[PDB]
Amino acid sequence: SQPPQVTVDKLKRLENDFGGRIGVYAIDTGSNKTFGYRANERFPLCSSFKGFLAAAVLSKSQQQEGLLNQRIRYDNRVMEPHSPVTEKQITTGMTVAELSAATLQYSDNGAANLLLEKLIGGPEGMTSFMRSIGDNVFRLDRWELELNSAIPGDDRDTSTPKAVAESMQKLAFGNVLGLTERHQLMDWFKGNTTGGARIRASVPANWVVGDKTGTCGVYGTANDYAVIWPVAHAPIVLAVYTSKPDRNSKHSDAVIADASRIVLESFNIDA
Ligand code: NA
Ligand code: NA
Ligand code: NA
Ligand code: NA
Ligand code: NA
Ligand code: NA
Ligand code: NA
Ligand code: NA
Ligand code: NA
Ligand code: NA
Ligand code: NA
Repeated sequence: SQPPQVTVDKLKRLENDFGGRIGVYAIDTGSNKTFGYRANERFPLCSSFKGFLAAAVLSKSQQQEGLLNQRIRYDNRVMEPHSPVTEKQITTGMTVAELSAATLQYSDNGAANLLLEKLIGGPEGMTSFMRSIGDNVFRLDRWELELNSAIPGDDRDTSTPKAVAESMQKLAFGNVLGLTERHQLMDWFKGNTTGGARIRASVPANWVVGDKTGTCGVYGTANDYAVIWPVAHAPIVLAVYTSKPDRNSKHSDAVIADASRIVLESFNIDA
């Protein structure tokens, strides 16, 4: 049993080298072993909320039959940066399921804002959904892209590593979504395209990982949260969030990967 103090000191050295703050929370879903470091401190969500937005859409669909196959047109809409899928499909519109997949797997901003506008009731509505699953920490205050400002000590558009991990655990393995909807959500996480250098980089290529990244573009602020399915072990839920004090500092994918490696080494997994 690696003493938790050992794990904490490895993370302190890592965040000192990085020049900022690293916050982590992990849960072993078989043993209920947990580990946290800065787990109750707030960090900006950046795009990480989009995974929960997809979940909010699936939840909504459980009380509105047919919702996922409905199409949303936006032919004369002003489109946001980092909207690769919705920019491409503007001539056709997209179904609610397609928007949800895009916002999670490609971090698509147009898709996020469209779903917040037309289905989820804005940042307020997103926040209310999280409250409805027992998350009293998450808060979405602003839309894309202004939510990326990541100002030191601004609690808007933040959560904590613990609350992110706990909410991921609730959605992946709990009671919020029915079986079909829960499978859909986790398949979307599994097919995420933006996380190859973050938590996925800390585990063997043959383990299965579902994740969603966040990158604010300022204040060295970036993150990842995931479910990890090791070979012959219960799944692990992990959240890793970072920040740096200078606005022009870049984040580091390597640092997120290394934080993930340190934390996972602390679970008794065959790798
Ligand atoms: Na110490
Ligand atoms: Na529901
Ligand atoms: Na459904
Ligand atoms: Na799709
Ligand atoms: Na709020
Ligand atoms: Na405001
Ligand atoms: Na849970
Ligand atoms: Na085993
Ligand atoms: Na499982
Ligand atoms: Na910080
Ligand atoms: Na400073």
